[PDB]
Amino acid sequence: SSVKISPLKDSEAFQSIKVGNNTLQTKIVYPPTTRFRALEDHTPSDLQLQYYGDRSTFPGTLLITEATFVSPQASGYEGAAPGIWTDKHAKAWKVITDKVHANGSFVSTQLIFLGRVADPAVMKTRGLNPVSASATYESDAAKEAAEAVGNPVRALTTQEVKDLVYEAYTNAAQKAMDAGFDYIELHAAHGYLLDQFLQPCTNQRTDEYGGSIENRARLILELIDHLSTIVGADKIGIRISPWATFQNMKAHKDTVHPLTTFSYLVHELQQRADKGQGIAYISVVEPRVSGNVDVSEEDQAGDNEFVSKIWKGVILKAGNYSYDAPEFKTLKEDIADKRTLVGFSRYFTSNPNLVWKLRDGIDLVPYDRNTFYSDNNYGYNTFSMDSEEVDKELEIKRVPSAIE
Amino acid sequence: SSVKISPLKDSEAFQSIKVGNNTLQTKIVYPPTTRFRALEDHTPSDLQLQYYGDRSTFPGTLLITEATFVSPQASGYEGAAPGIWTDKHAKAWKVITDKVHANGSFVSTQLIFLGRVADPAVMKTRGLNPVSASATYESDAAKEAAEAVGNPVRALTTQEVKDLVYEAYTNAAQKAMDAGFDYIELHAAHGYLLDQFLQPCTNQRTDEYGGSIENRARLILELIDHLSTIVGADKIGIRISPWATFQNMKAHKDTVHPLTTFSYLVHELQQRADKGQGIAYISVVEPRVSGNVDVSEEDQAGDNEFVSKIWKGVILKAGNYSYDAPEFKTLKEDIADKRTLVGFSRYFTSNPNLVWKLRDGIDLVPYDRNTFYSDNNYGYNTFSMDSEEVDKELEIKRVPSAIE
Ligand SMILES: Cc1cc2nc3c(=O)[nH]c(=O)nc-3n(C[C@H](O)[C@H](O)[C@H](O)COP(=O)(O)O)c2cc1C
Ligand SMILES: Cc1cc2nc3c(=O)[nH]c(=O)nc-3n(C[C@H](O)[C@H](O)[C@H](O)COP(=O)(O)O)c2cc1C
Ligand SMILES: NC(=O)c1cccnc1
Ligand SMILES: NC(=O)c1cccnc1
Ligand code: NA
Ligand code: NA
Ligand code: NA
Ligand code: NA
Ligand code: NA
Ligand code: NA
Ligand code: NA
Ligand code: NA
Repeated sequence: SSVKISPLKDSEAFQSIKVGNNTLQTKIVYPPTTRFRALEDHTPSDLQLQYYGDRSTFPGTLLITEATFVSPQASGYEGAAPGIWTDKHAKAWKVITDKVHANGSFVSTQLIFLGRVADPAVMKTRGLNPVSASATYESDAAKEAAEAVGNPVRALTTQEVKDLVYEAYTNAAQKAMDAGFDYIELHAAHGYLLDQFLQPCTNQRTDEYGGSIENRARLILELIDHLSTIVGADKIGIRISPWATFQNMKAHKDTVHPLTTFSYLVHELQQRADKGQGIAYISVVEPRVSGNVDVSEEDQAGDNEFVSKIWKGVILKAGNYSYDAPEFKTLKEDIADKRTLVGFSRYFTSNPNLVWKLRDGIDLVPYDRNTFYSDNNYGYNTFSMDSEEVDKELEIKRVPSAIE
Repeated sequence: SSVKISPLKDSEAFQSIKVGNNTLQTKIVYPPTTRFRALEDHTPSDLQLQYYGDRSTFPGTLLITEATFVSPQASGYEGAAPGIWTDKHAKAWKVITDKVHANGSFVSTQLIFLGRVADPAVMKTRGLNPVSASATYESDAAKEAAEAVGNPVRALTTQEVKDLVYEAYTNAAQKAMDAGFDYIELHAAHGYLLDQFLQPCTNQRTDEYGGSIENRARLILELIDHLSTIVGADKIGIRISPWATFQNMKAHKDTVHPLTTFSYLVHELQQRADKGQGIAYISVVEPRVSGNVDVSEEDQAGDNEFVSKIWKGVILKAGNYSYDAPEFKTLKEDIADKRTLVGFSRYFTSNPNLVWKLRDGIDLVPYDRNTFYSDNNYGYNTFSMDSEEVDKELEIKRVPSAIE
C-alpha cells in the first residue's frame, strides 16, 4: 500500500546542516542498503551507477553506500556485493561518486567485514577461514555448515587484529579516497565483525582486544584514531545498532547490557571530539528495527536517547520512520535538536526521488521485499522507469555489467 | 498581473552545469539588480543579507550581486549602492556570501565603475571629477549639471587607466576574494565605464586605449588578463549589452557597429579559452531589453547569435524571458545547447523563490517598479513575507542598518 504522507518542506528536514566538511541541504538520508547488484569480482556495476545517481537528485542529499568489503578476508556473501580494496574497485566507484557530486550531493561508503557469519564455502574458495574476535558461531546450523566443509571459524591472532588497522582498513580508506568518497563509515552494527568485537557474547579474547568493556572497544577506537590520521576525522562515520539481535547478538540478554557497551563507545568518541578530533557522524539504528527485521514495541528493550545525551555532534537515525505517517511526529521530534539526520532505507528502494516525495507530501510507492536481494535489474532500477515501459522479462535477465 | 507559467522541472533548466570551478543545479540565474538598500558608506546592510539569502534556497543557484563600486572614483549615485573597496565592505559581504553558501548556492559580484554618468555633485563631495575614456556627456542636461557645479567630466590620463588595472580593480578583486565571492563580473554593459571605453561614441582617445577597435578593447582585455592572474580565469565573468542604447550609447547607430565591437571582444576571449585561460562565463543582455527599458521587436537592430557562434563556453542570457510564457519557447531554445544560463531580474525582485516557482509552474507575483530604487524595506524584503503580516508603514520607515 502507498504510504500517505504530509509535506516536510517547511520542517527541519529541509534546513541545512554541516556534516564534517560538507553542508547537506536536506536531513533525509539514504542509509546503507545491501542489494547484491555488484559485479562478480565485486567491482561496482552499471546498474549501481544509475541506482545511486537516481537517488542524488535533490541537491545536497547524503547517500551512504551499501556495505562494501574492505578486503578479501572481509567478504563471505554468495550474492555479489561490492568491494573497495583494488584500484579497479576504486576507479569504478569513482564514476559513481562523480555522478552524485555532479548533482551537488554527497556520498559515504560503508566499510564492512563479515567475520563469523561469512559463508564457509565462499571463504574456502579464497583459501581463507571465516574469522572473528573469538571462534563462535551464529547458530548450530552455522557451525554445522562450516565444519562440514572443513572450514571452521577461527579467532584472529593479535597480529592479525593489528593487520586489520594497518593494512585492511588502511588500504580500504586509501581506496575510498581514490574513489572520491566524502566519508567512510565503519560498520559496527548488526552482528558483523566490529560488533562481534564490541560485545561479550562474541568476544572472549584474552589479549588486549578482549576481556573487558574497554578491551572489547579497543579495535574500534584504534580504527577511529588511525583512520582519523589518514583521511581526517571529518571524513569518518560509524554505525551501531545497540538493541539489535540480528545474526544472534544477545543485546540486552548479554552479560554486558548494550547501554553499557555503547555508552562507553559513544563517550570515548565525544572525548575525541572535545580534543578537536570529532568524527563526522554517529549512525544509530532505532529499536523499531533489528537488521532487516521490524521489532514490536513490546519486544523493544531500550532506546537511543543515551546517544543524544552523550554525543554532541551529528547523529543519523533510521528505522521505520514512516510508522506514524502521515504526520511524522516521531521524525519531527527526533530532528528538533537540529543536529539529527533521519534515514529511510526500504522506501528509498522503491522511491528513487524519496527526498522530493517527502518534501512535497507525495504518496510513497510500496517497496518490494521479493527483489531486495536478487541478482538482476528487475525491482532495482525499474522503479525509476514509468511502469508502462518496463519490459519485465528483459529486466529480470539484465544482470550487472561493467560501467561504460 | 500574475504571470501564468508551465513547469520547467523536466527541462534543461534543471540539469546541472559546470561554471568555472562550481556546478550549478539550475540554469535559472538572478542577474545583477541595483536596488539601493546598502548603507550610506556603501557597506552591505542587514536588508541585503536577507535579500540574497532569500533567493539562494534552491541549492546550486547562481546569484549575481547588484552593481558594486570598485572604488571611490567608481561611484556617483545619489542612492546608496554597495562597494567592495574596504575591509569593512568585504567583511559585511562575507556574511552574505556565507549565507548563500550555506544553502549550497553560489554568488558572483558585479564590479561597476560609473564613469561619465557619475553625479557631478556627488563626486564633488569626494573631491573627484566624473571621469571617462574621453570627456563626453550622456546629454546636454548632463553637461549642464556638471558645469553648473564646476565639476566637468574629464578623460582619464594614461597612467590613471593603468591605475584602474593595478590598483582599483586589483584591490576590488582582492576584497571580493576576502568576501568569499565565487566570481567577479566585469560590468562592460549599459553605457558605464567599460562600455564607454569599448565603443567609439564615448572613446576618442589618442593613446593606446583608443583610436581603433583593438585599442578601445585594450583596457577590458588587460583587466581580464590581469585579474585572471590574481583570482584565476575560472572566477571571472563579464557582462555586455551590444544592442543597448541605455545612457545614450549609439549602439547600431555608432561609427562602429556593435556586431564588430563585441564580436572582436568575444573572439579575443575565446582565444584565451583556447590557451587554457577561459573565463567562467559571458553574460549578455538580449535585445528585448536595454538597461531597464523594454525594446519593441521593431526597434531591435540585431541579436546575440554571434556570441554563441564565437564563444564555446558558458553564456548567461537575460531580458524579458517570460514574454512567451507560459510555454517559454524562447527560453527552451536558448538553453538547448546545454551551456546557456537564463536570468530573470525583474521577476526575481517580487519572487524570492523564483527558481522554485519556475520549476513547478507556480504563477509569478507581479513586480513593483515603484519600489525598485527606493531607500527602505517596503517592496524589498516584504515579498518574502505573507501579505497579511506586512506592516507597510513600519517597512517604509525601515532603512538599511548594519549587519548583526
Ligand atoms: C535490503 C536491505 C539491505 C540492507 N543493507 C544494509 C547494509 O548493507 N548495511 C547496514 O548497516 N544496514 C543495512 N540495512 C538496514 C537498513 O540500513 C535500515 O537501517 C533498516 O532497513 C531500517 O530502516 P527502514 O525502516 O527505513 O528500512 C539493510 C536493510 C534492508 C531491508
Ligand atoms: C531595478 C533594476 C536594476 C538593475 N540593476 C542592474 C545592475 O546593477 N547591473 C546590470 O548589469 N544590470 C542591471 N539591470 C538590468 C537587469 O539585470 C536585466 O538585464 C534586465 O532587467 C532584463 O531582465 P528582466 O527582463 O528579467 O528584468 C537592472 C534592471 C532593473 C529593472
Ligand atoms: N550489512 C547489514 O548491516 C545488513 C545487510 C542486510 C540486511 N540487514 C543488514
Ligand atoms: N548597473 C546597470 O547596468 C543598471 C542599473 C540600473 C538599471 N539598469 C541597469
Ligand atoms: Na541535478
Ligand atoms: Na548468513
Ligand atoms: Na547489534
Ligand atoms: Na534528536
Ligand atoms: Na537550504
Ligand atoms: Na544619471
Ligand atoms: Na550598451
Ligand atoms: Na543557446
